[PDB]
This record gives sequence, structure tokens and C-alpha cells, in this order.
Amino acid sequence: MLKGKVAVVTGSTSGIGLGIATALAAQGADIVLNGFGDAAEIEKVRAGLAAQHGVKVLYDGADLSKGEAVRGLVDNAVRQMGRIDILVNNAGIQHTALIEDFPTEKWDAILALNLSAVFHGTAAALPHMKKQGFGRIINIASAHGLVASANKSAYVAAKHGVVGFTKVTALETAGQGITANAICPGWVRTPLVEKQISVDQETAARELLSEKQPSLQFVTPEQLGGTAVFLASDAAAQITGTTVSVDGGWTAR
Amino acid sequence: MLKGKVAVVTGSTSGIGLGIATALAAQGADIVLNGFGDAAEIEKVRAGLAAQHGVKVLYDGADLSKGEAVRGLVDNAVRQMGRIDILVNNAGIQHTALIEDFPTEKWDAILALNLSAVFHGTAAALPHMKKQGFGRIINIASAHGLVASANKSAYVAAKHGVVGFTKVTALETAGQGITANAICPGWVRTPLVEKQISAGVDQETAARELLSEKQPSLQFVTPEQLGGTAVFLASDAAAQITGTTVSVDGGWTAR
Amino acid sequence: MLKGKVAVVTGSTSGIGLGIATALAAQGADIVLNGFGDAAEIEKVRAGLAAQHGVKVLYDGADLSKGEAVRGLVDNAVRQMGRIDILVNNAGIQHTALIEDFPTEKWDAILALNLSAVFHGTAAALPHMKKQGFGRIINIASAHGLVASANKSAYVAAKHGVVGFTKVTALETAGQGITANAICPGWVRTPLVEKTAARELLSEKQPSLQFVTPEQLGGTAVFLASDAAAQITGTTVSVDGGWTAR
Amino acid sequence: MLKGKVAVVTGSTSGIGLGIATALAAQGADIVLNGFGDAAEIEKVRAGLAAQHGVKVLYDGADLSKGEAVRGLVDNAVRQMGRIDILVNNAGIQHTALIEDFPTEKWDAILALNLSAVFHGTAAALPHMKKQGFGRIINIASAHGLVASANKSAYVAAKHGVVGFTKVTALETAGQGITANAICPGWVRTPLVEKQISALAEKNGVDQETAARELLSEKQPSLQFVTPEQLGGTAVFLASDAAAQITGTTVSVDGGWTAR
Ligand SMILES: NC(=O)c1ccc[n+]([C@@H]2O[C@H](COP(=O)([O-])OP(=O)(O)OC[C@H]3O[C@@H](n4cnc5c(N)ncnc54)[C@H](O)[C@@H]3O)[C@@H](O)[C@H]2O)c1
Ligand SMILES: NC(=O)c1ccc[n+]([C@@H]2O[C@H](COP(=O)([O-])OP(=O)(O)OC[C@H]3O[C@@H](n4cnc5c(N)ncnc54)[C@H](O)[C@@H]3O)[C@@H](O)[C@H]2O)c1
Ligand SMILES: NC(=O)c1ccc[n+]([C@@H]2O[C@H](COP(=O)([O-])OP(=O)(O)OC[C@H]3O[C@@H](n4cnc5c(N)ncnc54)[C@H](O)[C@@H]3O)[C@@H](O)[C@H]2O)c1
Ligand SMILES: NC(=O)c1ccc[n+]([C@@H]2O[C@H](COP(=O)([O-])OP(=O)(O)OC[C@H]3O[C@@H](n4cnc5c(N)ncnc54)[C@H](O)[C@@H]3O)[C@@H](O)[C@H]2O)c1
Ligand SMILES: [Mg+2]
Ligand SMILES: [Mg+2]
Repeated sequence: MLKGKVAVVTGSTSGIGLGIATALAAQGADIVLNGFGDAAEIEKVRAGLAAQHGVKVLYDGADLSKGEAVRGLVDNAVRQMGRIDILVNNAGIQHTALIEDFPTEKWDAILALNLSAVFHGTAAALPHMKKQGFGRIINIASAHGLVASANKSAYVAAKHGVVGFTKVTALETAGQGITANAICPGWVRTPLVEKQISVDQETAARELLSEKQPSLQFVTPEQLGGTAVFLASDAAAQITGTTVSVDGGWTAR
Repeated sequence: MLKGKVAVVTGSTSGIGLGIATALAAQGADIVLNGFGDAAEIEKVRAGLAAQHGVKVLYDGADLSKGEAVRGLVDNAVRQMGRIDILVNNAGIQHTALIEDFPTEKWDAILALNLSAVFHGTAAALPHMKKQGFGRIINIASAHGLVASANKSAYVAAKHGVVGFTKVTALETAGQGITANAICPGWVRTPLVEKQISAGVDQETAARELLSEKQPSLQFVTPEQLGGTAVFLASDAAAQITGTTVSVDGGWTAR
Repeated sequence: MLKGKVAVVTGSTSGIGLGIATALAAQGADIVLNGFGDAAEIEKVRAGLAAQHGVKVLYDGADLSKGEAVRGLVDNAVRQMGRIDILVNNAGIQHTALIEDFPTEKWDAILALNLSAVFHGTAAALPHMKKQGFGRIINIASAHGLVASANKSAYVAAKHGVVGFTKVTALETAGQGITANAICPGWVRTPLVEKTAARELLSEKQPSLQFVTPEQLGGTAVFLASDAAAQITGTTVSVDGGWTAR
Repeated sequence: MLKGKVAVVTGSTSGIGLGIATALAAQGADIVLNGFGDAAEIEKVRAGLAAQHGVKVLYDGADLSKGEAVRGLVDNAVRQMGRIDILVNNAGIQHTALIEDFPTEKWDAILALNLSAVFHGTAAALPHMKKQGFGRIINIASAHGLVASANKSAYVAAKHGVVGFTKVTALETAGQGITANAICPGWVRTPLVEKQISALAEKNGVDQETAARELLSEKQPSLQFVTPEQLGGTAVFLASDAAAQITGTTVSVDGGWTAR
């Protein structure tokens, strides 16, 4: 369990990030949620987690394009919650086009959120974790941090960058009670994906998965949350600077 | 938890394998132990796990250097325990020598136990797992299944072979309720390593010096950590983790 | 032999990019040098290479830290040479500091040069290559595109990003007569590195205890540009004396 | 070029090993051929290469499933040729089946030849190379030494073992003028692959060229086969001085297979 610990999860107002925050809450950690969305819907989620799990849950809507807003998210977590034990760098965006057709605005944006936000968040958290003599940094990368797909140049470059950044973090913290690892999911069934799915649908789901994901099954936010729980546990104290692939066999082949 | 499930752990009479068996028993799994040592101590271990955790624990002394014995261990497990949910292929041996000096008998011994026994155990377990709609194969490889050290050609070859074999097992079973993964530990503080650490400064100073070459954390991995890693791969959160390696190595493979 | 082909080598005024341009010049490709330094001491080079190997050798001083300058270099290299056959993305900078001590400006500068310049060059080069039906993108990454060292976060991240970017470039051009690959060097005795103790510096990372040389890297680029390397695409070639083997 | 140098290429009577042996002979290297097939055709090959390239070419038909025979091939190459500069460990066999259906005899045969022959060959070569202060060991692994495919358990395990073995070899010889690397090809349209094209051809009840494009499509984004000449060219590169600090690594020649 993680009673007495505080976890910040970026981009946790929905999807994977919310699944992770929810799993960490269920182990007793206080939580900082982050992301965009409807004010009322977010408050429902925040109040609901706090009441269901008996922990404190803050919401900080910091826009993570801006490195100063990222470092301020972390510093505010420490101000409001007392400490920061676990940082999950999860927020991300996508844009598909050929390299030649790839808008520079999208390239820049993808790197800023998907990579540089990891740097800024991690830079802000480390001094606290080192003083504590305890930390877990869990970066949510992708199968695309290890291998590539056509038409995803910026996202693949950024995720790969996250993997290498994760390894450096780990080497700079080795033996100080801090680990840093990257979870690399394959396909997770988010509403964005759900659109693409629409001769019936569970024949369409299987067909969409079959190119990359041999199990023909989606990964779930709940499974990624249990993977983050595991990495946050004492059993994972010597797991550092590595990747945990949660991808249905995508990287096996 | 793993109540009602059955785990066979090869090489579990001591060390990493016993750590894994223990962690699995503590989640409620029935256990088949295996390996060598003193038979009185083995029975003490077996009885004590069963009493402490309220699970059924068997011992099967199969010599895993023999393919038909590995297969019989798995078949005996199913016969006696009723099913097989988790197979941990852990038993392993080592020899250090330059390649040109490496005895053929040692090459062949290391391949037979560290690699071929994973093939034989997997082959026997898979039909049962596919019929159950559930299985977890957990192969204990090493950092030396991903990277090399000088003078360890047979161990490195076999552990690499285990990593690749793990991937194929995952691809043959993908979607069938079965996963196969390889845990890749760095240094764990066994009696053997202790003897090296024994070999002018303080004990814990020599420990850090010895870890220094390969393990950035300068902290040993423990059998309990590796047991909790096996518990996690056996859990439902790990249902889509298949055909991959989980490195428990203090930063060894990050650099 | 590469006669009738044009190579752009970014960062070719010194160290490995020059090493590579020279090696490629020695095979009959026309060269576009690029980089910083004395306008005249570079003329010595642009002149001495063109005379030594009997090829056209341009110079473009484009600051690659700007995305539009990269795409200009490429488009101008086409205009001044007629075509582009080989793009070598080599220009790169370093900075060593703990992550929490790492200046954001240095972070952004490493990412703009070491990574985004590679995206920019490739975006500019690709339409010409796809029409040519022939291309060689060779990105000069590092051992640090595959593994990490402490205190080098922006560089390791950029270099991992290049490796990943190379793979996508390969996948988008597959079967179109274009390949993209990354050479991942270990230690090279540059000016910066040069400043015995030479075996002990290599000792931590590079088991051969021998430096990699620009001519070696030049040979490696020449190979990837060859017909034998036609189905070598989307991959890394480590020239690192054993660094990544352990 | 390799004038004055001796290369041993296992499994060089056909397919990839033949392309590699030819490219090395074309650089001035003396060649020991090895492998099976039709003996008249093998002699035509051996005499042909010797004459065409003006180098010495021998055939040793050692069965490399036996470790003594592998060491014997290397020993006698040094006896008969004067030295050994290049060892290309290339011979291999394939068998497909589900793991639970995979005959123990086929598992053993694929480990013996595809992995243990690399150990025996390297072990016999190294003392000579270390003495000479020069050597190139080039192991022909596969994309399957880095990633898997279903139904190829023994072959994927053996190829992965070759990749790890190659790394240890590099580390043991680092700095001594010896490098050890593994070329990792994707599909090459040899008879090893033809049997597979034919099996896919019959499964889907389709022609042979449907099967080829589809075989390629599953794995190899270029949709073009790799050729023995390309692999020969890659081996010549690794044997060169340009590759002096390329050691303990893999070179994928796979049309994008491992990029995705
Ligand atoms: N969904 C998949 O199939 C998949 C697969 C592999 C990896 N991932 C990765 O997992 C992570 C989570 O994404 P997801 O799939 O749940 O998407 P999602 O849209 O469901 O959630 C993304 C979250 O990030 C937040 N966000 C976006 N921009 C932000 C900004 N500038 N500042 C603060 N928050 C911001 C959103 O508000 C939201 O809470 C991403 O890094 C993604 O790339 C997703
Ligand atoms: N110890 C480490 O630092 C380390 C690191 C990485 C991986 N590993 C791996 O972990 C696994 C177990 O190692 P350990 O360090 O706990 O070793 P250990 O010697 O303590 O245990 C090995 C087990 O295998 C059993 N065994 C050996 N040969 C057998 C055979 N012929 N038939 C049946 N059982 C046999 C032994 O009786 C023992 O129970 C091995 O595969 C090893 O390669 C160990
Ligand atoms: N030297 C090594 O030990 C080593 C090892 C691995 C990889 N590398 C990589 O190889 C590449 C070349 O490095 P090097 O060691 O030859 O360095 P170098 O200093 O010798 O040369 C770098 C070149 O890039 C140019 N350059 C710098 N900033 C530029 C900019 N903004 N716009 C255009 N040109 C610019 C310089 O003028 C110079 O010509 C780099 O990407 C580096 O990361 C170097
Ligand atoms: N064809 C491909 O797509 C492919 C792809 C990747 C890797 N490879 C590898 O390339 C190597 C060569 O394969 P190939 O496709 O050229 O096949 P091939 O069947 O054309 O050649 C195999 C060669 O090995 C020889 N050989 C077989 N058993 C032997 C033994 N016991 N002793 C000595 N020689 C023996 C054969 O006689 C022949 O000379 C193999 O290691 C294979 O695994 C092939
Ligand atoms: Mg390494
Ligand atoms: Mg892959």
C-alpha cells in the first residue's frame, strides 16, 4: 500500500491517467490530478475519488506546454500536499502525417508536451525526492518509444526521447531510493480509438488491433494503473532505468 | 491474490526460486517445489510454506537436465494439483572461462538446463494452459539475456536464447488467456556471490566494489523483490504484458 | 563509387562531418559542406576537397538551430547542385549537468539542433528523393541514442529521438529506393575530447580502448550509400568499440 | 581488399553463404567452402571461384552438427591455407511447429547447428586470430535474433543465442584487432525460404507469387527480398578497416522488419 505517499499524475482527468490515479488512490496515496475538461465533470471525479478511497485529491489544471507551468504543478503539489513521492508523466498528444507534410507547429507541440514536459516535471521533482531519500518517476511512453510506425514521426521521436530521458534519470538517481521507469503501452481503448472502431464492432476492434497487437485485446487504464502501483512498490526498488511493455505482444515481433 | 491457482517453480529449494515460490504461496497459490539440497531441510521448507500460508505444497525432485524429466514434472504437477496456472522456469548454472578455454561439457550443460529445460517445461505446460484458458509462463533470465559480459559465453548465449524463446511462446499463445515473459535480474546476493564478496577492506565495502562494475544502484536485488515481480506478472493487471522482459537490475541495462 | 550523386553533410567544417564529407568526396559525390568557423580556413577546405577529388564542393553557413535555415540549405543545395542523393544529418552540441541543474535554454538548444534539425532536413530532402526514386538519409546519432549516461539528459533524449525518427523515415520510404539509418558512434578524439590518460577516458564506456575515427565513420557512410545497403533501412549501426555489447 | 587473407564460410555451397563466399573471393581472399548439395555442382563452384578471382578455394564437407567436426574445419583451414583471417558462421536449418508439437530431435538439431556450431567454430578460430592480432568473426543470425515469430521457437532461441554469443566474443577480444558482429537478414529468397513460400502458397490455396508478396508484406516493409550479394557486400564491409571499431553488434539487413 502507499498510505502517506503523494502521487502527481499528469493528464489524469480522463483515460489512462485517470486509471493510474484511481489505482494509486486505491492503495492509499493522496493524489494530484491534472488536465483539461469540464469544471463540473472534473470536480465530480476529484470529489468522488477522495470520498471512495479516503484520501486527499487535488486538481491542478496547469497547461503542460509551458515548462514553467509543469515545474509549478510539482511545486504546488509539495506546497498543498506536503511532499511528492510519485510523479507520473502521462499527458500526451498525437498528430499523423508524412514527414514532408508534417506541420512544424505540430512537431513542436508534440515534443513540448510528450517530451519536454517530462524533463520539466522531473527536474522539479528530483530535489524533493533526493531530500526525502524516496521517489518514483513513472513515465508513460508507448510501444512507439521502442519501435516506429509510418506517419507518427514526432510522436515516435518524442516517446523514444522519453525512454532515453528515463534511463538518464535513473542513472543520476541510482541508489538514492529513487527509481525512474517508462511504461510503454500498446493500444488502449479510449473514445478517440473508439471512433476509429466504427462487420459488427467487435469484428472492427479485432481488425484495428490486428496490425500491431497480436493478442487482439486492448490494454486497459486499470491494467496500466496496476503496473504503476507495482512500479511504486517496494518489490520494484531495484527496477530502474527500464521499460515495461504493456502491449499484447506488439514488441515481441 | 492467486487463491486456487497452481504454480510450479523450478529450482525453488533455495535462492531466487525459493523467494518466488514463497511470494506465490503468500498470495494463496498451491506450489510445486523442485531442486536439490538437503532433503530434511527441503521437507522443512515444504511443510512450513504449506502451514504458514494454508496452501498445498508438493516437492518434485526431477533432474531438469533431462527433457523427459522436465516434462514429467509438469505432468505430475497437473496430476497431483489438478491444474497448472503458473510455470516459473528458474533453475540455472554458470561457468566462467574464455571461449577458447570453455569446456564443451560445460557449454552443453548450461544450454541443457538454462535454455532447453525452458523449452521442455513450456512444451508440457502449454496444452494444459490452453485448455484452461489461463496461464502465466515466467522465465528467469538475466541482464545477460539482453547484454553480455566477457567470459560468460554459454550463460549469455542461453539467457539470450531464453529471451527469444519467451517471445515465441507469447506469440503462439497471444489472446488465449496466457502470457509469457522473462524476468531479467542483475546481481542477487546469493551464498556464491557472498564468497566473492568475502574475497583488503570491510565486507559491505567490497559488496559495493563488486556491484560497481555492472549495477549503478550499488544495491543487490533480492529474492523477495523477484518474488513480488513474479506475483505481479501472474496478476490480472499483467494480462496484456506478454513476450517481454522485465529488468530488475539496479540500472545495469540503462547504460 | 558515387559519381553523379550529391551529398549534403551538416556540421562538416570540422570533426566527423568533415571526415564523412571527405570519405564521400573520395568516391565521386559532389559535397555541400556546412558549419561554423573561419570563413577563409573553411575556403581552404571547400577548395582543397574539390581539387583533391575532382568534384563540386559548395559551402552553406546556414544556422541549423533554425528550422527554416535547415530546409533552405536542402532546397538551395538542390538548386546549386541539381539534386540531392544523400543527406547526412550530423551537426550536434552537448551540455553536461544534473537534470535538476539543467538550464532550460541548453535543453531547448540540444533538442533543436540534435533532433529537430534532423526532422527539418529530412522533410526538405524527402520530396526530391521520392521523385528521384533514390535517397540515402544517414543520421549521426550516438551510442547515447541506444543507451544512457548520467548528466547527459538532453543529448541522450535527442539522440534516442533521432533513432526513433530514423525508423519512421525508413518506414514511410520503404520500397521507394530510399533508406534511412542511424550511425551510432562511440568516442571519437575530437578537439573537445582531446583536451596515457586516453585509455582511461575510453575505459569506462569503450571496451576496445581505441577511439573511433572520422575516416571509419566516413567508410560507414560510404557503405550505407552503396547498393549493397539497399535493404539496410530503419536501423542503427553501432561503431562504438563494444560500448553497447555490454 | 582482402588479398592475402583467408576466409572460412560455413554453409557456403548455396544461398547466403555462397553470396558471402563469392564477395570475399572477389576481394582477393582465399576461401574454404563448406555445406551440402550436389558434389559436381559444388566442384563447379569451387573451381569457378578459384579461376575467376585467382585465389585458392577448398571444399570441406564437415557436418557442422558435430562440434568436433566444426573445430576440425577451422583447424584444417589453418593447416591447408596457412592462416584464418575471417570466420563466417552461416550454416543453419529451420523447422516450424507450435512449441508443444516441436520434436525434441528438431529442437536439438537446430540448437546444435544454428547456435553450438558458432561456439565451436569461434573457439577453434580465436587462438589463431589472437596470435595474428587480426580477425573478423561474422555470424549470420537473423531478424529472429532480435525479435520473434510464432512457430519458430528453436530457431528464434538459437538466433538470439548467436546474438548474445557474438557480444561475448567481442568483449573477450576487444582491443586485440579482432571484431565479432552478427549480420541479421530479413527474408532472402533461398530454398530455406522457398519451402515456407510453398507452405503459405498451399495453406491459402493461392499461387507462389501471391505467397511471396504476402510473406514479405507480413514482415518486411520494403516488400523487396534481401539478396546474397547484398549480404556479401555487408560481410566485405565488416571485414574492412573502416569497420575496425564495429564490434559486438548486429547489422540488420531486413527492409525495415526491426524498425517496426
Ligand atoms: N491511448 C493509447 O492507445 C495510448 C497508447 C500508448 C501510449 N499512450 C500515452 O498515454 C498517455 C495518456 O493519454 P491517453 O491515451 O489516456 O489520452 P486522453 O486524451 O484520454 O488523456 C490525456 C490527458 O492529457 C491531458 N492533457 C493534454 N494536453 C495537456 C496539457 N497541455 N496540459 C495538461 N494536460 C494535458 C488531458 O487533459 C487528459 O487528461 C499519453 O502520453 C499517450 O501518448 C496512449
Ligand atoms: N543469483 C544471481 O545474481 C542471478 C542473477 C540473474 C539471474 N539468475 C538466475 O536465477 C536462477 C536461479 O538462480 P539462483 O541464483 O537462485 O541459484 P541457486 O543455486 O541458489 O538455485 C538454483 C536452483 O536450481 C536447482 N537446480 C540446479 N540444477 C538442477 C537440475 N539439474 N535439476 C533440478 N534443479 C536444479 C538448485 O537445486 C536450486 O534450487 C538461474 O537461472 C540464474 O541464472 C541469478
Ligand atoms: N565526438 C564524439 O566522441 C561523438 C560520439 C558520438 C556521436 N557524436 C555526434 O556526431 C556529430 C558530430 O560531432 P563532432 O564530434 O564531429 O563535433 P565537432 O565539434 O567536431 O563538429 C560539429 C559540427 O557541427 C557544427 N555546428 C554546431 N552547431 C551548428 C549549428 N547551429 N548549425 C550548423 N552547424 C553547427 C560545427 O560547426 C561543426 O562543424 C554530433 O551530432 C555528435 O553528437 C560525437
Ligand atoms: N533465407 C533467409 O530469409 C534467412 C533469413 C535470415 C537468416 N538466415 C540464415 O542464413 C543462413 C543461411 O541460410 P540460407 O537461407 O542461405 O539457406 P540455404 O539452405 O540456401 O543454405 C544453408 C547452407 O548451410 C548448409 N548446411 C545445412 N546443414 C549443414 C550441416 N549440418 N553442416 C554443414 N553445412 C550445413 C547447406 O548445405 C547450405 O550450404 C542460415 O543460418 C539462416 O538461418 C536466412
Ligand atoms: Mg548496455
Ligand atoms: Mg519489432
